[PDB]
Amino acid sequence: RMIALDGAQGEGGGQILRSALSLSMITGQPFTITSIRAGRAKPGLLRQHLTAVKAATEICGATVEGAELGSQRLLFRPGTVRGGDYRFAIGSAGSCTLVLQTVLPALWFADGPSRVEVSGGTDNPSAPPADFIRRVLEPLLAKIGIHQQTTLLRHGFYPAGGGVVATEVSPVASFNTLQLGERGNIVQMRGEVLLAGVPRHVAEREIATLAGSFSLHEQNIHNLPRDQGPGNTVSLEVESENITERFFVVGEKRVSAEVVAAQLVKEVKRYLASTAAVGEYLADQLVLPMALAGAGEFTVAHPSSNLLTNIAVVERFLPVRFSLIETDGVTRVSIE
Ligand SMILES: Nc1ncnc2c1ncn2[C@@H]1O[C@H](COP(=O)(O)OP(=O)(O)OP(=O)(O)O)[C@@H](O)[C@H]1O
Ligand SMILES: [Mn+2]
Repeated sequence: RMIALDGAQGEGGGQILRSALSLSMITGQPFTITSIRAGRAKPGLLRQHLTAVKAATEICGATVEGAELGSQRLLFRPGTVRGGDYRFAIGSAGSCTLVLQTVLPALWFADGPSRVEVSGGTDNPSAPPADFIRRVLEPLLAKIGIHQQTTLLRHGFYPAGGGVVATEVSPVASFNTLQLGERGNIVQMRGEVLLAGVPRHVAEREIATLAGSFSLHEQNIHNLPRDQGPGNTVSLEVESENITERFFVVGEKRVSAEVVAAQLVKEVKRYLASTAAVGEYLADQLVLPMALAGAGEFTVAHPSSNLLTNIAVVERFLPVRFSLIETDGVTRVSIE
């Protein structure tokens, strides 16, 4: 028919559009969306979102109205999804991985394998880093029966970009059921700093803060050429018995090293203070995979707007339904 979506849903960001594109491509169901990111400083499609739309259009031969920078309304009628070897350029420090997030789910259903390469930003503070996709999400996707492998080829920091991320994907042969309960005991914590055009002592100070609070099985410092930067990220990977999670912060010019690491330690203790298996962000990224699988569940401490938006969009496009039940400060998200 036609699914009409309100871009103001939830936190009114690009997530509704990315999820709609994936599900539209997969199901063949057309959608219209209005008020796209209408309440933002730079409203409508930014280069990240336009590149997502262009990639979706190209992969499935879509009929489209409104794909242009700044547009707040899109109409998208998908055609047949084709596997293949694709390359896209954002042309800004917009998130490579969010473009990949948009089109990879459609490729889980093509006849043969695909590869998608996107150039743009790689360490955006409000997007999943390539290492998160590779080390946290993808191992879970594998348990669901979805096989994709993401590799960061080059870093590209804000505002220059020029980073490159690629993902190899194979069509799903069979889906499996993944049920995540409590997080389980800690097995290993691993701290990591990335540096580009930033003095090496910044990294040591950042790690020292992390180690003061946590027993670290690893302390890693990665130095890159100065053209990939100026950039700085601090990450903590938490391996528990039942799951691995990963949290990260991005240093800024007028914020110091010791406090950059401090807000990471804060975010991480927030995760550990709950028994929830999955963190805030991973939760919204498991909704579509489990929905397409027809089964699955996980626990999360505080269901976010993006999580709830993703569930709502899924339910408009697919016959699946989600249950959300809270037990003692932890919400179990499950397919009915
Ligand atoms: N620190 C993080 N680690 C892993 N994934 C993240 C992290 N931060 C955000 N994400 C993921 O990136 C996506 C964010 O989409 P969202 O709509 O929030 O875009 P945004 O970058 O905040 O900009 P806008 O909301 O203005 O479009 C969600 O899937 C979210 O889970
Ligand atoms: Mn957002």
